[PDB]
Amino acid sequence: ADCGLRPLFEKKSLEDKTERELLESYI
Amino acid sequence: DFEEIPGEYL
Amino acid sequence: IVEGSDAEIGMSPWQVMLFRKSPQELLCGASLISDRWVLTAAHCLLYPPWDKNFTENDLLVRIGKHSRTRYERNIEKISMLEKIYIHPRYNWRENLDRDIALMKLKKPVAFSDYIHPVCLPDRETAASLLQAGYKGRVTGWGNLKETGQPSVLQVVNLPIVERPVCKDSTRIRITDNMFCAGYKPDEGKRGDACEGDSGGPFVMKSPFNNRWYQMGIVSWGEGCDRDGKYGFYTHVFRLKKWIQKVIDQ
Ligand SMILES: CO[C@H](COS(=O)(=O)O)C(=O)N[C@@H](C(=O)N1[C@H](C(=O)NCCC2=CCN(C(=N)N)C2)C[C@@H]2C[C@H](O)[C@@H](O)C[C@@H]21)[C@H](Cl)C(C)C
Ligand code: NA
Repeated sequence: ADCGLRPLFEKKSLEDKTERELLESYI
Repeated sequence: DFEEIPGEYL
Repeated sequence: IVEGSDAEIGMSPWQVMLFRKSPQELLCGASLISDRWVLTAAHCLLYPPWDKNFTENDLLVRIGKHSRTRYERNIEKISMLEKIYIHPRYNWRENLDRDIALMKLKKPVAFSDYIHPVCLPDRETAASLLQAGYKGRVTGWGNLKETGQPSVLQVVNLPIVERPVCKDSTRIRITDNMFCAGYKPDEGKRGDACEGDSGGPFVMKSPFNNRWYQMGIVSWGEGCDRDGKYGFYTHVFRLKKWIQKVIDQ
């Protein structure tokens, strides 16, 4: 589907203020 | 203190 | 949400508010998983020890929301429910095992900048992401403190906790249909879901495909944000056969 891609974020290639924290956590 | 929503939604 | 922050606009376009018609009030959170299907905790809809047993006509869903209280004209959409489905083996008697329910909407919601479904994990994404140490994100408009209402949607990122720690943190019998998340007492960082956040999504962002997956649903916990306690979540992948079953109809 088009699931899990946010119009205001992934779709525009903008990052939210804390998603990086989650990526970081994948050691 | 929720603002009233439109009546069309019941 | 306890010890979280205001969400950004559109940060969580799958966030759904279950809204009570009668005293117009927030009941729970929920998530949008297609144009016609919303996911929530069973105990939001059905809890006999307290006489709670909702019918479709009692509730509305509000999708695209940011502000808790205000009607968000031209942004949010409010839908009626066609049908409620509770997991047949939801255990309200004991420990809220399989705390999950689906709501079918009367009409497909129209997607927008503020309204968009979340992904449900496949076995592989689950196996790779659902690991102790790895962080997800929980959102809702529930309590800011255990004993206090936010003006807007709150967000917190939390690490998944090892099963032995989860089990040792609580008197409740924990099952494989649950996982817990939150910082350990000394780790220094805080945060938890709380009453009102119930039924909201615990999501993770895939490093493989950049998509957000819903892995958990806000279920229960001993208080909110206590040291050596953790929030407990319905394990969505473990219950996905049932999810798919219902959607095939
Ligand atoms: C909020 O905590 C109070 C008190 O904790 S206690 O250990 O000191 O009694 C509580 O009732 N928690 C109970 C409870 O969670 N719950 C569930 C609940 O309210 N869920 C809301 C979401 C949430 C609440 C706390 N969370 C969190 N991440 N920290 C998540 C419903 C469940 C059923 C009743 O609606 C009532 O007995 C409260 C129970 C659990 Cl099962 C406890 C008895 C083991
Ligand atoms: Na906690």
